[PDB]
Amino acid sequence: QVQLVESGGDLVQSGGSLKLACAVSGVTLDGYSIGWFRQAPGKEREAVSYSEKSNGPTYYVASVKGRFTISRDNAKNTAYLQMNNLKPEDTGIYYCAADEAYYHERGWQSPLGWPYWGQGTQVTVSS
Amino acid sequence: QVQLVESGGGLVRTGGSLRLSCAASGSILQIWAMKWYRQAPGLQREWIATIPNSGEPFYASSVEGRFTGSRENEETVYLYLNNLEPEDTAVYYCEVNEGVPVREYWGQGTQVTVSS
Amino acid sequence: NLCPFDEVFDATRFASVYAWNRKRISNCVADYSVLYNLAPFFTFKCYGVSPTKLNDLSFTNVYADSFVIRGDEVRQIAPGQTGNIADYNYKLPDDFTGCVIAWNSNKLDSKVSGNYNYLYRLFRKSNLKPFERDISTEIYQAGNKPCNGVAGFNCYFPLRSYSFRPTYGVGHQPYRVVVLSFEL
Repeated sequence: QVQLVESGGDLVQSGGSLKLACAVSGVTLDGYSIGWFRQAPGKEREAVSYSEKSNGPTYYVASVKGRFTISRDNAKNTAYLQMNNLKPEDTGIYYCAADEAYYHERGWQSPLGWPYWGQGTQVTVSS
Repeated sequence: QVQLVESGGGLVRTGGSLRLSCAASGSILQIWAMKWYRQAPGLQREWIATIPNSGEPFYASSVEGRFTGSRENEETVYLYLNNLEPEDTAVYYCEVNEGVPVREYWGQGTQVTVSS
Repeated sequence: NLCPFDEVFDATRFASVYAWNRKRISNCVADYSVLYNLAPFFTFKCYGVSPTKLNDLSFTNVYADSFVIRGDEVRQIAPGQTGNIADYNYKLPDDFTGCVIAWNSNKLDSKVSGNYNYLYRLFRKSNLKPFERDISTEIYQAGNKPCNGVAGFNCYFPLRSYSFRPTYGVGHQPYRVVVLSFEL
């Protein structure tokens, strides 16, 4: 069944860039919507970006709009999060999530909606 | 026909002890928890302990450490009152949560009076 | 002509998941806006159809199935999922088309003394069929000796309580869930 594996986390200096990858196994990526989430120490997992299955919409939370870009590579069955102009507040464990569902623009940010998760990749942004 | 009866209240001196008991009877399918409350003169009813059928008891901070709940079997619980203070004077009430669907059952309470 | 989800789910108590409630709501448009009278934010997603296709589309019947489960069980309310909620309490078909709405209900459904009212089925001899409801309370026979209606060794009462308390972590707090099925 669905397996997700994040990679690309690293220590980087404020203002730098990082591209994360979410490798999907066991299913075809096109049939799944993908969400990126992050969890800072002491905080709950929070939404970052959403990419709908079947070439549907992409959404971003306000704090990453214009800096982050979600994308897909069907050849590699992988989704990505490109992160530009990183800030200390972006530090955390980044997780990708998957669901066969089509989410509403206002209904995807709660992580409890999502059935499949990766193990996470650590991103540390130094001031 | 589920009913409960509370006993063990009485008059004690400050520092004294009592053992309250709550026993459920009737056509019981499944007891989920017994809860203890108390109502002191002129005050609102106060929850003080829950003794679940599954799981350890938990308590309000006003009594925790001093009052101990015990489940003796599915139908019978005690509340051991230790280190009693005048401000523990109240009528003490057991509430049973029982059945499918869950229903709540109460009794007439048991009086505790702590003299100084 | 909006389905009055905010009116019908404005309720002191929801159904327990083993006894999940079905309401038929007729001749209405299924719209997300009305949910904000229920809660400041929610999960809202659909299987087999995008929520956008619901815009301005009136349905002859909308079947709304509702119940309370833990937050970390909302993931089981989806086609193809496994676990005691999907298998023994509320099952969607593999090919389900419809929508799932969920919101945290800790302020209404948790109690400092423990809310024992919400129950779930933990043991069952087989999995439910899609949209099947089991409200039986037979003792579950886990070994070869008959239970004779008494729980005990290898003999389980089949339901358990969620005992919701407001200090539980969000994953074990109560969530109100509404599953929508559509009939044009």
